[PDB]
Parts: sequence; structure tokens; C-alpha cells
Amino acid sequence: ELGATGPLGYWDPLGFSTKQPERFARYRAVELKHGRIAMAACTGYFVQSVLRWPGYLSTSAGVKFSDLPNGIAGFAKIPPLGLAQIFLFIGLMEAFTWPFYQGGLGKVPEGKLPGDVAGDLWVRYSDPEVKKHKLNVEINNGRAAMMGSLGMLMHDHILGTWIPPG
Amino acid sequence: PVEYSESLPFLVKRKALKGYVGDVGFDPLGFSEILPMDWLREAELKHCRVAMLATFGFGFTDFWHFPGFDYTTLEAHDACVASGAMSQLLLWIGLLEVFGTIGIDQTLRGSGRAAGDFGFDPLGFGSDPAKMADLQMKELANGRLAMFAFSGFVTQSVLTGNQFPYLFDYQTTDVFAL
Amino acid sequence: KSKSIPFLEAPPALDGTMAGDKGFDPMRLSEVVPIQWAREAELKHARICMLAVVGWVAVDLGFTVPYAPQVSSLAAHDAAVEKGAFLFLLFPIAVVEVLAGIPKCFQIMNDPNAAPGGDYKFDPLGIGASADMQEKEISNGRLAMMAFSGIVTQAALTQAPFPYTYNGMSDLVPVL
Amino acid sequence: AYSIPKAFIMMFCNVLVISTMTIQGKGLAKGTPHDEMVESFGITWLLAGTALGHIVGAGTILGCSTAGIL
Amino acid sequence: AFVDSIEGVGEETGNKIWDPLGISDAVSDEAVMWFRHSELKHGRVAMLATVGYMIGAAGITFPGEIAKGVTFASVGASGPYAAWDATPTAGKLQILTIILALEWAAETKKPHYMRGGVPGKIDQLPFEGIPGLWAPKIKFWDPLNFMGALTEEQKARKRKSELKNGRLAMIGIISFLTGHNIPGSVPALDSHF
Amino acid sequence: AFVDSIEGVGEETGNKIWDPLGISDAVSDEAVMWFRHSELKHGRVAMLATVGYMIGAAGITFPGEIAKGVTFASVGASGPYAAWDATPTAGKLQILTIILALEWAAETKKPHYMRGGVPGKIDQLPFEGIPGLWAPKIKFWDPLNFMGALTEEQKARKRKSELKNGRLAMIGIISFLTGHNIPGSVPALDSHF
Ligand SMILES: CC(=O)O[C@H]1CC(C)(C)C(=C=C/C(C)=C/C=C/C(C)=C/C=C/C=C(C)/C=C/C=C(\C)C(=O)C[C@@]23O[C@]2(C)C[C@@H](O)CC3(C)C)[C@](C)(O)C1
Ligand SMILES: CC(=O)O[C@H]1CC(C)(C)C(=C=C/C(C)=C/C=C/C(C)=C/C=C/C=C(C)/C=C/C=C(\C)C(=O)C[C@@]23O[C@]2(C)C[C@@H](O)CC3(C)C)[C@](C)(O)C1
Ligand SMILES: CC(=O)O[C@H]1CC(C)(C)C(=C=C/C(C)=C/C=C/C(C)=C/C=C/C=C(C)/C=C/C=C(\C)C(=O)C[C@@]23O[C@]2(C)C[C@@H](O)CC3(C)C)[C@](C)(O)C1
Ligand SMILES: CC(=O)O[C@H]1CC(C)(C)C(=C=C/C(C)=C/C=C/C(C)=C/C=C/C=C(C)/C=C/C=C(\C)C(=O)C[C@@]23O[C@]2(C)C[C@@H](O)CC3(C)C)[C@](C)(O)C1
Ligand code: KC2
Ligand code: KC2
Ligand SMILES: CC1=C(C#C/C(C)=C/C=C/C(C)=C/C=C/C=C(C)/C=C/C=C(C)/C=C/[C@@]23O[C@]2(C)C[C@@H](O)CC3(C)C)C(C)(C)C[C@H](O)C1
Ligand SMILES: CC1=C(C#C/C(C)=C/C=C/C(C)=C/C=C/C=C(C)/C=C/C=C(C)/C=C/[C@@]23O[C@]2(C)C[C@@H](O)CC3(C)C)C(C)(C)C[C@H](O)C1
Repeated sequence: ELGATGPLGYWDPLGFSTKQPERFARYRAVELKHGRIAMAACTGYFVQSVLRWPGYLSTSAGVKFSDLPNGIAGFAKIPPLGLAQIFLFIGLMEAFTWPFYQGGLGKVPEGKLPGDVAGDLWVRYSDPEVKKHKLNVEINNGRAAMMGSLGMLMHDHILGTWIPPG
Repeated sequence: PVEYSESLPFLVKRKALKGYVGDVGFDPLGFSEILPMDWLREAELKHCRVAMLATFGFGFTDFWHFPGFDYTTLEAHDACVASGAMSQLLLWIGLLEVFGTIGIDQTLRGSGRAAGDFGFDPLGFGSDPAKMADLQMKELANGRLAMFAFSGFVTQSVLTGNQFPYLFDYQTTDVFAL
Repeated sequence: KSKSIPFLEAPPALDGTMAGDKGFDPMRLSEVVPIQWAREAELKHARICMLAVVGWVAVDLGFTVPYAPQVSSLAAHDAAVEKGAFLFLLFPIAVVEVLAGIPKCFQIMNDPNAAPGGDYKFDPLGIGASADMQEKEISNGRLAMMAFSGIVTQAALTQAPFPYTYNGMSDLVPVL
Repeated sequence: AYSIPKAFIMMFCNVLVISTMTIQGKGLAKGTPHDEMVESFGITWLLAGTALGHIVGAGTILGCSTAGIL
Repeated sequence: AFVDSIEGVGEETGNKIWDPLGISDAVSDEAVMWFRHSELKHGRVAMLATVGYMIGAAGITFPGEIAKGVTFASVGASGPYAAWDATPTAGKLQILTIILALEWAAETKKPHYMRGGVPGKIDQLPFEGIPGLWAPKIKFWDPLNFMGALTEEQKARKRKSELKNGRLAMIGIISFLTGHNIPGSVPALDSHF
Repeated sequence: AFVDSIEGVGEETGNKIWDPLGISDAVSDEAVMWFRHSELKHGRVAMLATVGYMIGAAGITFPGEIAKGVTFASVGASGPYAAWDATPTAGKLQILTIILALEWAAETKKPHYMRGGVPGKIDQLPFEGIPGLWAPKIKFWDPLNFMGALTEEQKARKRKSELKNGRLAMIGIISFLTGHNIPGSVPALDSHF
């Protein structure tokens, strides 16, 4: 019942969770994960549009942080060692730091919430109403962020810049 | 029970026009509520009668005139004001209208005289009460037509510069053409 | 809950007696404007826009009265004003408004026993004032309002024939 | 309206006025909920708010145009 | 008046009312009376007009002068359609004047075709009962009283015949007008039209 | 209708529902009805399209002219593909207009396929019952009425064959278009595609 409020209450126009309510926890975990990565990617696009790090991306290569564009071309112009380092960093952070599934697929923690991956050291609201509201805005911002991130990705794929023509 | 006008059936009846000839209820702007019906109807009949005489006289003078008056309809007023034959109408109509204002004063004070009744009926048309109401309605109809008639006469005469019909030159030909 | 907006409560004034009612009044004008006045205005704008749309389309197609300018509807206003015979369309509008709207407006404002807004009892042929024909009137009028807004702002923008689109039927039908 | 900066400035001024205004001691900035404001004042809350929003928007837009910031 | 009660249904459409659109069922009762009177008026006007146009195209014209200086041959020389422009304005003025009189007199009769009168039944002797007006008692319809020698069922058959002829007549007159305006739209119209 | 309340299981897949993704299993029955209706619509459009290219590749055209200013042979001189562009704009506008009318009628029929209706059974007489509209009662499906000679047990078999041929047709039409675009994609296709 978190996720469901707003202009549209429950909104399952194909009845996924209605047909398989046991999988609602898995779907919530996937939605939260996608929303989190989407918020990160959208903030990355907004902040790379304005601010670029000063320094060499790699001494071996001739590429600086300023020469990369902000998009698929920018990600392309990175050394393979740097790309591998990014991939393994994401792998560690998702496998040992924040594993959504305790065990296998469709095995989210029953005791914990579907997207409860933070450890003891995290911001916690000890109030049911405030916790519910903050989680609702979390998931809603995740939805908006991932729709917008798909928009940015398609715009940058087509034109090259995430911002479309005015 | 709510009364609606017979001429504007989307409005409520004024209720001040009761017991009058030509009472289709045409009074959207509510003059009867403010001014008295006797004064308003006396004015209506005065305009009706003067307009009937005016619309007949305009057309008549467009065709025939007395030997002394060799003016057209448009310049007749100025020429006769200069000659002094409009003062002779304003003096002998102003006498009539002095008696008329005494009459309308009396009927507004409640003498018994009707709105526009002077009793002037020498030839006896409508002396039967049955025909008087119908003739009053016909008088009002003809006078209210003659008001627009005279207005059209003057305006079209000045606008066209043509004598009797008051029609543009192109309107005398091909006006029924496909 | 309003039928049109399913996350808001419909106003009490709308109820369901009026024709064209769909519970659509999110910002509740009906409390600050009398519903009869609002309905009279709605029907007046609807009727004017229906006539405007059909006249614009006819003149653009080429239906022209004799002696008038042979121009499109966009320049027809300026052409008629220049040529002169355009105040005589205001004169009947003037008498109709002054002698039917102002009295009817004050009846709606003041009189409790008055005809509803937009009802002039104008039924010469006696086709009927059913609640189907009032609903059809309202729906057609609203569609004509939106259509006239689109027609004018597209014709002024693009300066093209009847479709009022840049490409033509190709924008209405991208398959072309 | 012509310029996207002008539209942004006008929208921001309108939202700021609607948020920070107060009628009879009730306002969003003073912790009165949106639903209570809507029931108490109705569309008079939006009409006055947007009217003063347009006034302050005109003032700031004209000032910025004079200063060359826009 | 009311659609089922009218002598409009014929054997052309399966002995059933022919209203493909929902008009007759959407309009009230008196709108149908108006439509039926209008149908009869259109049918009869076109029924005269088609014969007149055929005669004009054929060139059969009266021997004489329409005015002191104009001939019927002169006004017909420009074909059937331009004859209306060729005829003197002061003559078509009289034609439209008498048509105005006939239409106003027919409309003034009391029962009224929408208020409890037979639709399409133009009242005979339209210029009777009018104060300040005299006209000889020449009936507008059947001045020689041809209807007197007819029975009610025969008269109903002839009313049906009138309608079915008038509808074809309006089809024909619009065919003539469109054939003149758009060339080749209506075949069977040679250069004389 | 449901997971098993709809035909379309064949012996090619061992009489099992071929759903590797499990979509049918996951979504609700309403979405299943939508999917079946879309399946049949795609299969029917594809059975039309595949035989309509095959004729284009063969180069067979109706004798005569499609319009005064362009011929049936002129419009298909560019092989199958480059034919819709070559067709007259008014012609393709009319085709899309009638298709729009059919689609809107089928959607406006009250027993909707999703909301309590048979999926894939678009009404056989569209345009009937629309107020202020008349159309001939030409049955959209089987106007000659070949269905009266078939029993329900035969209709089930024919529906199964419809689905199978339709699926094969949507494979085939994409194969032909892909052969036209990519030359060596699909073998056994000549240069006409
Ligand atoms: C860790 C610890 O100890 O404490 C932490 C704990 C905790 C709880 C994590 C905390 C937090 C909060 C955090 C970190 C929150 C982060 C939130 C984040 C990062 C949220 C992004 C949203 C992006 C969206 C919605 C994008 C929309 C995008 C849209 C609408 C678009 O389509 C974009 C676009 O349309 C535009 C706009 C312009 C148009 O031309 C078109 C395009 C397509 C280009 C604390 C309390 O702070 C501290
Ligand atoms: C339990 C059971 O039985 O089932 C359950 C379990 C199961 C099966 C696992 C499930 C699942 C998973 C599913 C079905 C997931 C589906 C995911 C899906 C459908 C994901 C699309 C992504 C598309 C993207 C990112 C597009 C980018 C597009 C971009 C960046 C482009 O611009 C493309 C481009 O072409 C344009 C637009 C224009 C051109 O000028 C340029 C190019 C060419 C670049 C379900 C649903 O839970 C059901
Ligand atoms: C030697 C000798 O002889 O010298 C003579 C000869 C000579 C030179 C000829 C002379 C002259 C000229 C003169 C005397 C000229 C006189 C001119 C005059 C007296 C001109 C009246 C016009 C009236 C009009 C237009 C009325 C229309 C009225 C209308 C439109 C109606 O019928 C109204 C109507 O309601 C009725 C009434 C009956 C209803 O059923 C029908 C309707 C509703 C339509 C002199 C001066 O005499 C000298
Ligand atoms: C093949 C093709 O494409 O063809 C083309 C070419 C073509 C054919 C030319 C075309 C056309 C035009 C058409 C169809 C024209 C149709 C014209 C039509 C239908 C014309 C009726 C006149 C009726 C009159 C005058 C009735 C008088 C009636 C009178 C005077 C009476 O009262 C007679 C009567 O009182 C008596 C004396 C005695 C009584 O006991 C009996 C009655 C009451 C009865 C088209 C449409 O373009 C098609
Ligand atoms: C995802 C986060 C991340 C982490 C946590 C992380 C940690 C460490 C640690 C500590 C444990 C060391 C000791 C270390 C060392 C180097 N990192 Mg590294 N690194 C990360 C990311 C990237 C990226 C994106 C790039 C990169 C690189 C290099 C180079 C090469 C420099 C050169 O090229 O001269 C060297 C020596 C660049 C590269 O591979 O260049 C070929 C390059 O693009 N790193 N990195
Ligand atoms: C299945 C779809 C379909 C239907 C249901 C349908 C119905 C009717 C009816 C109704 C009874 C009439 C009366 C009619 C009349 C004309 N159709 Mg039409 N038509 C369809 C399809 C096409 C195509 C593909 C073309 C076409 C055309 C023409 C032309 C030529 C005009 C010209 O030569 O200028 C005329 C006169 C061609 C075209 O537009 O040519 C420019 C053209 O290519 N039609 N068509
Ligand atoms: C930041 C950055 C980069 C990046 C990046 C990254 C990692 C981006 C990641 C983006 C990501 C992870 C994007 C997910 C989108 C998911 C969407 C839109 C889901 C929609 C799903 C919808 C609308 C589903 C709807 C329904 O299911 C509902 C709710 C109920 C059902 O009844 C009905 C349906 C099925 C309809 C580059 C490219 C590497 C370089 C660049 O320089 C900088
Ligand atoms: C009815 C009515 C009203 C009214 C009225 C109206 C408007 C009435 C109008 C009447 C009108 C218009 C009456 C003209 C008479 C003209 C005469 C007698 C001309 C004499 C002319 C003479 C004696 C001579 C002319 C000359 O050319 C001669 C022959 C020789 C030339 O050398 C020169 C002279 C100049 C000498 C009221 C009162 C307003 C209200 C009431 O409610 C209703």
C-alpha cells in the first residue's frame, strides 16, 4: 500500500500483482532499485551538464575529464581499465554492501522491507506516518526519475544531448 | 402563475402595461416601470400621428408643390424657415400643443381623459365602441409603421440623392438576377 | 467524487439536472458565479463559435456572397471593414443583444421565476428541447469552441488552406 | 509571453506569492494545509495570489530587462 | 402530419418510410408537418420549373413582344437559363410581387399546416376573407374544378402520384442547373441547355 | 478470455501454451483478452499483407487505370514496396478513412472484447445502429454467409487454423519486408522482394 496514492491509486493496468500478489514484494524491490539508479543517473546528467572534474582521467591515455561529453559518447571515451573498475565497484556495492535479495531471485527479506539494504548506520525515521510519507516520496521520485532517465537516454541516443530541441 | 411577454416569451411581463391597446408586452428596457403609462402612450400617439403626416408629406412634396414653394423636400425646411412659413406652423401648432400640454397635465392628474384621446372624430369613424378598439390598434400599427417609413424616407433620400423611391441607381436594374 | 476528476469532490451546485453536466468544475466557479449566468455565457459562446466555425470553413472553401471581397477568412475581417459593409452585421447583433440579452441577464440575476440561461424559447420548427437535444447542443458547442480556437491560432500561425497545418492532410494522416 | 526566462520568472513569482501569502492569518507558509485553504477561501485564493504574482512578476521582469540581466 | 399518417410511403422503398437519417424520429410532430409542406412546395416548384426549362431549351416561345421593344425570342436567344436575366426587371418584379402575395396569403390562413392544418394543402382562393382586399373567386388549385369528378381513394392515389412526380422533378431541375454550371456533370444535356 | 479459456494451442508445441516469458501467466485475464484480440488482428492483417506482396512481386495489376492521371501499372512500377507512396493521395486517404470507420465502429460496439466480450470477434455488421447514419447491411465478415453450413465443432477447428495461418503470415510478411531491405537475410526470396 506504499506506492499507491496520488492521482491514481492502485494502478495495475495489466493486473500483475493482482494475478500474483506473492510477487508484489519482488516487484517493489525491482521498482525501488530501478528508481534509485534512475535518480542517480538523472542527477549525473544534470550535474555533468554544468560541472566537470578537473584532472586527467588516465595518465596513460590522453583523455581528460573535460573532453568527455555528457552521454553515451562520454561513457564511450573512457579507458577499458576505468570501465572495468566502474563495473567491479558497482558489483561489490550491489553484491556485498546492498544486496536486495538475501538469497536467490524472488527471495527478498520477509522481516525487512523490499528495499531495506542499508546497514545499521543509516537515517531512520521512528514515526510510522513520517516513514510512510518519506517512502512514498522515495518510490514516486524513483518512478519520475526513471521515466525522465529513459527520456534523457533516448534524446542523447538520437541527437547527442540529453536536452531536446527547444 | 407567471406572465410572459407575447413578444419576448423569455422575459416576465412588466405588469404595468395592463389595460392598453397593442399590449404584446414589448418593453424589454422597462420604461413603463419608471415613467407613467399615460405619458408614454400620449408620446407614442403623438409620434405616430406626426410620423404618419410626415411620411405622407415627404412623398407628396417629392411630386407636387404649391406655386410659391419651388423647393425640393430636403431644402424645403431651410427655404421655408427663411421665408417665415415655419414660424407660422410653429405658432399654430404651438397653440395646439399648449392645449395639448394642458390636456396631458389633466389626464396625468386624473381628469378622466385617456392617454391620446382628444375627442376629434368629426366623420364618426369608430363611434361604435366595438370598432373603436380595433381602430385604435390599427392607428397604432399604421403609426408605428410610419415612424420607420419616415426615417427610411429621410435617410435614404439624403444617402441616395433620388427623388421618390429613395433607391440607388443600380437598384433600378438587375435586382432580380441570378 | 466527480465523474470527470476521480480525485476531487464535485460541487453541490452542479448536481445532475443541467444538460451537459459531467462533474467538471475543479476550481469551483459555480459558488462565485450563478450557474444560470454561467450557462447563458456558455451557450452564447458555443453558438457564436459554431456559427464562426461554419462561416470560416465556408468562406475558406470559397462560398462568397456577390460584391464581397474574394479573400480567405483570415483577411476577410480586414477586407470587409475596408469595403464598408460590416457595421450592418453589428446592427442586428446590437438590437438582438440590447433587447434580448440585457433583459434576460437581469432576469437571471434578479428574477427567481425566469427562463434558464440560453433559453430564448426559439423553436420555430418545433424540433424539440429534449434533454438529448440539449446535450447535443452543449457537446457540439464545446467542440466548436475548441475547434474555433484551434482554427484561428493555426491559420494565423501557418497561413495555409483549410487543413491549417504545415504539411496538409499529411499531418492529420502521417501515413501519407 | 515570448521568452522562456520570462515564463520561468513569472511562474516562480506566482508560486512564491501563492506559497508565502496569508489571508486572514491563513497561508501555506504558515502551516495551513492546501485542502483547508481551498475550502476556506476557494478560487479567491488563486485569483488574488496570481494577480499579485503577475504584479511582482511584471516588476521583476521589467527591472531585469532594464538591468540587462534577462 | 405524423410520419406514419402521411401519404409519403411508396413502392420505391419497399412500402416503408424512407428516413435513412434519424430526422423524423428526432424531430417533434410539427417539424414533420413543416417538412411535408416544404417537400410539397419544393416538388411543385421544381415540377413547374423543369417543364419551363425544357421549353426554354427547346426554344418554343410565345409569338409576340414581351415589352414595347423586346421580344420573347430576344430574351430566349441566350438559352433557357439566361432568359431570367434577359427578361425586364419590371416584369420579373410583377412575377415576384404576385408570388409574394400568394405565399403571404397561404401563410395567413388560420388552421396553419403546423397548428392543425393539412401539410401541403395550399388553401384554395387565397385572397378571400382579407379586409381591404378583393379578388375574383378563381381557385388557386383546379380553377376549372377537375377534382370534383374524383373520389377520395382516387384523390389519394393522385396525391401519391403528385409526390412521386415532384421528387423526380426536383432531381431533374437540380440536374439541369448542375449540368449548366459544371459541364458534363449531368449527361443527356446537349449544348441547348 | 483466460489462460486456458482460449483456443490456439497446437501439436507443434506439444499442445502446450508456448509462453517462455510467462506473460500470459503473469498478467490478468483482461490483458489476456487484449493480447488475443491483438494476436488475431495482427494475423489477419498479415495474411492480407503477405498475399498482397506476393501479388506485387508477381506484378499482377487490375487492368485499367486507378485514376485519370495515373495507371494501375504506373503505381506498381517500382516493385512491391515502393507502391503505397506511388498510389494517389486521395486513394490512400479513402482507404485509411474507411479503415478508421471500421476500427471505430468495432471499438464502439457495446459488448467490448475486454469488458465482457469475445476477443477476436469484431462485429460482423459495423455501422448499424449508429444514430444519424445509414449504410447497407453488407456483413463485414462472410457477406455470402459461408458460416451457415458449418457446425460449432467445425468452427473451432477453423478458428485454430485461422490462428496458425495468421501466425505463419506475420512471420512471412516480416520475412518478405526484411528480404526487401536486407538482401541476404531470408533465403528463397527473389530480387522482386
Ligand atoms: C546515507 C546517509 O547516511 O544519509 C542520507 C540518507 C538518505 C535518506 C538517503 C538521504 C537522502 C536523500 C537523497 C540522497 C535524495 C536524492 C534524490 C535524488 C537524486 C532524486 C532525483 C530525482 C530525479 C528526477 C525525479 C528526475 C526527473 C526528470 C525529468 C522529469 C525529465 O524527464 C528530465 C527533463 O524534463 C527535463 C527536466 C527537461 C526537459 O527538457 C526534458 C528532460 C527529459 C531533459 C539523507 C537524509 O539526505 C541522508
Ligand atoms: C513471473 C512471470 O511469469 O513473469 C514475470 C517475470 C518476468 C518474465 C521476469 C518479467 C519480466 C521482464 C521483462 C518482460 C522485462 C522487459 C523489459 C523491457 C521491455 C525493457 C525495455 C527497455 C528499453 C530501452 C531501455 C530503450 C532504449 C532506447 C533508446 C536509448 C533509443 O533511443 C533507441 C533508438 O531507437 C530509437 C528510439 C531512435 C533511433 O533514432 C535511435 C535508437 C536506435 C538508438 C515480468 C514482466 O515481471 C513477468
Ligand atoms: C385644369 C385642371 O384640372 O387642373 C388640375 C389638374 C392637375 C394639374 C392634375 C392638378 C393636380 C394634381 C393633384 C390634384 C394631385 C393629387 C394627388 C394625390 C391626392 C395623391 C395621393 C396619393 C396617395 C397615396 C400615395 C396613397 C397610398 C396609399 C396606400 C399605399 C394604400 O392604398 C393603403 C391601403 O390601406 C388602403 C387604403 C386600403 C387597403 O385595403 C390596402 C392598403 C393597406 C395598401 C390640379 C392641382 O388639381 C389642377
Ligand atoms: C438516363 C439519364 O441519365 O437521364 C438524365 C436526363 C433526364 C431524363 C433529362 C433527367 C431529367 C429530368 C427529370 C427526371 C425531369 C422530371 C420532370 C417531371 C417529373 C415533371 C413533371 C411535370 C408535371 C406536371 C407539369 C403536372 C401537371 C399536372 C396538372 C396540370 C394536373 O393537375 C393534371 C390533372 O388535373 C387534370 C387535368 C385532371 C385530373 O383528373 C387529374 C390531374 C389532377 C392529374 C436527368 C435527371 O438528368 C437524367
Ligand atoms: C569506481 C571507483 C574506483 C575506485 C574505488 C578506484 C580505486 C582505486 C584504487 C584503490 C583501491 C587504486 C590504487 C586505483 C588506482 C588507479 N585507478 Mg582507479 N578506482 C575507481 C575508478 C577508476 C576509473 C574510472 C579509472 C581508474 C583509473 C586508475 C588508475 C590509472 C591511471 C592512469 O591511467 O594513469 C590507477 C593507477 C583509471 C584507469 O584505469 O586508467 C587506465 C581510470 O580511468 N579508477 N583506483
Ligand atoms: C476500399 C476503399 C475505397 C472505397 C470504399 C471507395 C469508395 C468510393 C465511393 C463510394 C461508393 C466512390 C463514389 C468513390 C469514388 C472514387 N474513388 Mg474511391 N474508394 C476506395 C479506394 C479508392 C482508391 C485507392 C482510389 C479511389 C479513387 C476514386 C475516384 C477517382 C477520382 C479521380 O480520378 O480523381 C473516385 C471518383 C482514386 C482516386 O482518388 O484517384 C484520384 C483512387 O486512387 N478510391 N470511391
Ligand atoms: C548518468 C549517465 C549514464 C547513465 C546511466 C544509467 C545507469 C541509467 C539507468 C537508467 C534506468 C535504470 C532506467 C530505467 C527506466 C525504466 C522505466 C522507464 C520503466 C517503465 C515502466 C513502466 C511505465 C511500467 C508500467 C506498468 O508496470 C505498471 C506500473 C503496471 C502494469 O499493470 C502496467 C505496465 C506494464 C504498463 C550513461 C549513459 C552511462 C552516461 C551518461 O553520460 C551519464
Ligand atoms: C395632428 C397632431 C399634431 C400635429 C401636427 C402637424 C405637424 C401639422 C402640420 C400641418 C401643416 C404642415 C399645415 C400646413 C398648412 C399650410 C397652409 C395653410 C399654407 C398657406 C399658404 C399661404 C397662405 C400662402 C403661400 C404663398 O405661396 C403663396 C400661395 C403665394 C406666394 O407668393 C408666397 C406665399 C408664401 C404667400 C400635434 C399638435 C403636434 C400633436 C397632436 O397630438 C397630433
